[PDB]
Amino acid sequence: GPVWRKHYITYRINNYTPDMNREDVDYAIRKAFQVWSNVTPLKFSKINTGMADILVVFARGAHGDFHAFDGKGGILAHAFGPGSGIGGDAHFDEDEFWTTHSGGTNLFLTAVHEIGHSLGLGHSSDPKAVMFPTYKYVDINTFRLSADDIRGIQSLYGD
Amino acid sequence: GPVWRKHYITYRINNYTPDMNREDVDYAIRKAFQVWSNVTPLKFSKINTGMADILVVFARGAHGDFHAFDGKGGILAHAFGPGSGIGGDAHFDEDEFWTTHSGGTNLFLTAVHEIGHSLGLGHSSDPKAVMFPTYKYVDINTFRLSADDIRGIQSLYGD
Amino acid sequence: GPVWRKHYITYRINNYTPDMNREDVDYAIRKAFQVWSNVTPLKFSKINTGMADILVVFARGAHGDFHAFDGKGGILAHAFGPGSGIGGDAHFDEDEFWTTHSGGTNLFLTAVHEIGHSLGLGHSSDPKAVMFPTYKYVDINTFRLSADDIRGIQSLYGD
Amino acid sequence: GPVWRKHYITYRINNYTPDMNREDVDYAIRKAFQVWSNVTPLKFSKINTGMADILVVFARGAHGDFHAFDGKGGILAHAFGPGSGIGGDAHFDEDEFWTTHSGGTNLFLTAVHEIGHSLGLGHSSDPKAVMFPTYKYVDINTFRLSADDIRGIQSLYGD
Amino acid sequence: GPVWRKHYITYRINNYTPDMNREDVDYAIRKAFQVWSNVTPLKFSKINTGMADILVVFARGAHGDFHAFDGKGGILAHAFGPGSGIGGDAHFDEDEFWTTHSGGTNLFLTAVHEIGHSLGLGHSSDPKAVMFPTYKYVDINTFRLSADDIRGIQSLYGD
Amino acid sequence: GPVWRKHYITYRINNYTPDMNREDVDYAIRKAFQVWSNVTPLKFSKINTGMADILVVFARGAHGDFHAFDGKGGILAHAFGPGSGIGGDAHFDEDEFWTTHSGGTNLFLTAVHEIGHSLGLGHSSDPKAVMFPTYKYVDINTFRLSADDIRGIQSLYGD
Ligand SMILES: CN1c2ccc([C@H]3CN(Cc4ccccc4)C(=O)CO3)cc2CS1(=O)=O
Ligand SMILES: CN1c2ccc([C@H]3CN(Cc4ccccc4)C(=O)CO3)cc2CS1(=O)=O
Ligand SMILES: CN1c2ccc([C@H]3CN(Cc4ccccc4)C(=O)CO3)cc2CS1(=O)=O
Ligand SMILES: CN1c2ccc([C@H]3CN(Cc4ccccc4)C(=O)CO3)cc2CS1(=O)=O
Ligand SMILES: CN1c2ccc([C@H]3CN(Cc4ccccc4)C(=O)CO3)cc2CS1(=O)=O
Ligand SMILES: CN1c2ccc([C@H]3CN(Cc4ccccc4)C(=O)CO3)cc2CS1(=O)=O
Ligand SMILES: [Ca+2]
Ligand SMILES: [Ca+2]
Ligand SMILES: [Ca+2]
Ligand SMILES: [Ca+2]
Ligand SMILES: [Ca+2]
Ligand SMILES: [Ca+2]
Ligand SMILES: [Ca+2]
Ligand SMILES: [Ca+2]
Ligand SMILES: [Ca+2]
Ligand SMILES: [Ca+2]
Ligand SMILES: [Ca+2]
Ligand SMILES: [Ca+2]
Ligand SMILES: [Ca+2]
Ligand SMILES: [Ca+2]
Ligand SMILES: [Ca+2]
Ligand SMILES: [Ca+2]
Ligand SMILES: [Ca+2]
Ligand SMILES: [Ca+2]
Ligand SMILES: [Ca+2]
Ligand SMILES: [Ca+2]
Ligand SMILES: [Zn+2]
Ligand SMILES: [Zn+2]
Ligand SMILES: [Zn+2]
Ligand SMILES: [Zn+2]
Ligand SMILES: [Zn+2]
Ligand SMILES: [Zn+2]
Ligand SMILES: [Zn+2]
Ligand SMILES: [Zn+2]
Ligand SMILES: [Zn+2]
Ligand SMILES: [Zn+2]
Ligand SMILES: [Zn+2]
Ligand SMILES: [Zn+2]
Repeated sequence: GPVWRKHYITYRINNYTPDMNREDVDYAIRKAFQVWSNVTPLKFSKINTGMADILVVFARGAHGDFHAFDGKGGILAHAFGPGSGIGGDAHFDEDEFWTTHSGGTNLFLTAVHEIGHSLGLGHSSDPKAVMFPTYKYVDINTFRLSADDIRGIQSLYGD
Repeated sequence: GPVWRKHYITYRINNYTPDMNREDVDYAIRKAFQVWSNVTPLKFSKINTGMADILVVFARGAHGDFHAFDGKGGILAHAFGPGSGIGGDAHFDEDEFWTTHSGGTNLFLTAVHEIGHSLGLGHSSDPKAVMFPTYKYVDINTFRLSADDIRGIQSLYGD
Repeated sequence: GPVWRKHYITYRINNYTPDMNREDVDYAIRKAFQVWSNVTPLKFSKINTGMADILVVFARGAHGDFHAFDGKGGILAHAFGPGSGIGGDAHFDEDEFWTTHSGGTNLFLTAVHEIGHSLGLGHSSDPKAVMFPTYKYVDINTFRLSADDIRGIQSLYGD
Repeated sequence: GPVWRKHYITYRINNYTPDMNREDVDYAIRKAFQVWSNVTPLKFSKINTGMADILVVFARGAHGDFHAFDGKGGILAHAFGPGSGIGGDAHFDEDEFWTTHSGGTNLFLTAVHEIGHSLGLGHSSDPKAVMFPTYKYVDINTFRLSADDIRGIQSLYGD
Repeated sequence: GPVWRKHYITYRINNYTPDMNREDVDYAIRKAFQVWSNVTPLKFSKINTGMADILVVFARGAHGDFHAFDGKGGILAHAFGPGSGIGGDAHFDEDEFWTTHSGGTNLFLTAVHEIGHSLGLGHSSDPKAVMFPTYKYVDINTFRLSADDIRGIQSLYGD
Repeated sequence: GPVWRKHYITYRINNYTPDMNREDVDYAIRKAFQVWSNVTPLKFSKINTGMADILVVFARGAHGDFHAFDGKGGILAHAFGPGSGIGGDAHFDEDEFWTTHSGGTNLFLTAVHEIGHSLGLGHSSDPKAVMFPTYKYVDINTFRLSADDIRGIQSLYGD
């Protein structure tokens, strides 16, 4: 339902998980956004000062929004739909072991799903959709949005 | 507790339910606001561009705020008390069948209740209050706030 | 899913609401069960000693099962599906004002819905079904299960 | 609402917290039950084989009933009201540091409160009641039920 | 914490998912139990009449225990720890597409995890444990409990 | 995780509890903030007009954010971590009896804990920490942050 009313959207990485190197996090997040900007007129920019539209946060258990994570495994992250303040923010469960590979939980893949929410997409019932609520590792090189993801995101922002 | 610190309050209809015609939704919502402005110094205006104080959204199940609706029937909608960002926003469960009549769930009647929350009112224990938590259809022509609703809303904004 | 594996089912009224006379409660509950036994091979009997299959309880707020009621209005009651121990038990929110008429919340009508759950039925999306999650008063003399209710209950116990 | 329909009630200690010696746990629990049997016709017996009415369990986080504890501090324990199966069972959050003294969280004091629930008592609004929802250490030698606790428990079992 | 006090444990399949053939369900469930009996003195038997210790149920959304499933994906099932009545029961989200292969959600693999709970095991933080809260398909022929699973289950029942 | 990106932070008292005199509330809150500014470079100012970073609200039960309080005792208050809109806001359960002394629930002590959250601190497992989730009255004259509180708050804002 909720949707951003602009094409230029900014994000800021609030804090970094110690599981990966800082540049690994920056890259994974940037690639995740690119997946969506590739099929829409949306443009994403990372900022280090000022208020960003989408704040990326790594935290475990109770972290300030009354929706605590559950420890290692299970729920991997969550994000608010489009909006001011908390809207669009993406939170990643620090109790997970984030990685750039097939071990632990892949940050890039999870970020794609979460940003889908940040942009206004809900869960899909299509097994192939990145918005399907069940995580399944796939190499980044072969990862691709499903037609369902494309349709949904374009129904909101076009292109 | 929370209360708006101004008399001019704006609202924007984020998206429309397919259950009714667009103008039916605009009218029902406008009439709902008028019910409250009629007994206070508050003034409501609908805007189509810019940030509105109260955003009206139609959505089903999980819709971005971590408080998912429950399908047809039961919870019909929910709204945040006065505040910035999400504050004041009213969400209507799309799984309900919204109408301008006695069938399905009447949008106008439900909107009056929700806006009551948007303005800072909680649930009432008075069976006659629009803020009573149990829905009961009443023709719009004979609908009226109860003394309890009036007292509560005026204790906040006067007039 | 859950279903009783017998036709003779007993119920016991744990405690009585002070809103009505004891015999009014006994009658309303008995009539509610009869609505279901009328369209199935099920037989219900009220017992005053021993362990009943379905325990009827009146309570407010937190009452021992970790699913507290919400005060006057809103959720009126809840019940567990078929099973031993807590299974089948029906709890009625004492914060409601129970009646034998159109005022407050009608016990008989609510009990029919709850017993539907006690017998293994979930919510229906049919507006006419007693299992539809939205309460609407109807005189007992004209009340009747919808075809959807009948089909569902008979798919479980036949007749 | 729920209430036991007998005077002879048995309890069994499912497992022991490593925080205290086994006999310290047995004693604290026995003293907690005695607090209630002292003002009612109820009689409690500890059994080591067979099905007990009240099962005492020490566990952390998610422990099998879908109502997970919250780690050290905060919620200290919880218990189901009178009934078969899970009814009456008392669960103590293992993440707390249980003791026989003023340090950590006193098992005896907490057990008195929990057993109050096991017997059918809800929370009290009386600051002096053991059933008041806020924990406050008091030496066992000077601990005593409040008039509110007495009235409530006797309204259920007399004496 | 909770644990069964016997070696002979029975289970009964309450209802069957239409996703698979009846015999496919019976087999998958039987194999899941065998995984646990292989490393303990426990013995499992399927019964078709009478009260089973562990009831297997397939259901979607709200199904009678006040802990509704969430639709396709996400939470796949849940189960109560050892105990009478509801204790030990395993519920499988019918909104998932259950299979005997790598498509949809594998019943056998999920059942192994759930039965782990039914037997008294909680979630593990070991990525290799079947009790780790994140689902990952693995061919049944190569599936195996992790040392962590073995230790945990044997700490409860030995062998 | 979330953290304020400035040293000058403002707060505004939305409404006052009738339990204490207005000046008692202002003082208790001011002292609570001072506890934190004493060990960091942070500076807090109370404003009466305009948008404050941290809004202090007194409310009971359901109060507009979908996380209702629980009546007298138990949960005493809650607050959102650093952020715009609702971020940082502190809500105090009006069902508690707030005081400047050892009776009821001490506002100052509770406010120190809540502001800890407002500033970005989560719960501590150190029994001596003000951020430990279990309330324990201590005279204001002898109250002091624990080393754990200091370390945590300084890891975020330094000094
Ligand atoms: C790359 N893809 C991802 C990545 C992440 C997620 C979700 C999974 N998840 C688990 C979950 C979701 C919903 C309910 C319970 C558990 C998360 O928390 C957040 O990320 C789902 C999917 C589908 S996929 O195409 O395989
Ligand atoms: C016109 N009036 C309305 C309209 C809407 C509502 C509420 C009912 N509701 C159901 C509910 C509320 C609380 C808890 C459970 C279910 C909603 O969700 C939102 O609207 C209540 C009432 C009382 S009334 O005077 O008859
Ligand atoms: C006679 N009929 C009843 C009686 C009772 C109920 C439900 C309503 N309800 C409110 C509710 C349900 C679900 C979610 C929020 C609120 C209850 O709690 C229990 O009873 C629903 C219906 C449909 S009806 O044909 O009009
Ligand atoms: C000896 N007494 C106890 C012991 C235990 C408890 C409760 C407190 N508690 C915290 C709680 C309760 C409710 C909500 C949040 C937190 C528990 O979990 C279980 O025990 C309350 C009280 C009141 S007292 O007279 O001081
Ligand atoms: C074969 N294995 C299974 C099978 C099932 C499950 C869980 C997963 N799950 C998702 C979940 C769990 C907890 C929280 C959110 C989502 C379930 O619901 C039930 O089954 C976990 C695991 C770990 S594994 O070794 O790969
Ligand atoms: C002065 N100190 C306070 C003040 C307030 C609080 C918390 C307690 N609490 C109860 C609670 C917390 C978490 C879960 C259940 C119950 C609150 O709600 C808010 O304030 C904790 C503590 C630890 S202390 O050093 O003794
Ligand atoms: Ca997790
Ligand atoms: Ca944002
Ligand atoms: Ca981590
Ligand atoms: Ca929330
Ligand atoms: Ca609904
Ligand atoms: Ca708003
Ligand atoms: Ca609709
Ligand atoms: Ca529950
Ligand atoms: Ca109610
Ligand atoms: Ca029962
Ligand atoms: Ca009543
Ligand atoms: Ca705890
Ligand atoms: Ca029991
Ligand atoms: Ca412990
Ligand atoms: Ca699911
Ligand atoms: Ca069972
Ligand atoms: Ca299915
Ligand atoms: Ca409280
Ligand atoms: Ca704020
Ligand atoms: Ca008060
Ligand atoms: Zn979060
Ligand atoms: Zn998601
Ligand atoms: Zn919403
Ligand atoms: Zn409402
Ligand atoms: Zn109940
Ligand atoms: Zn229902
Ligand atoms: Zn428990
Ligand atoms: Zn309690
Ligand atoms: Zn279930
Ligand atoms: Zn699990
Ligand atoms: Zn709040
Ligand atoms: Zn806290």
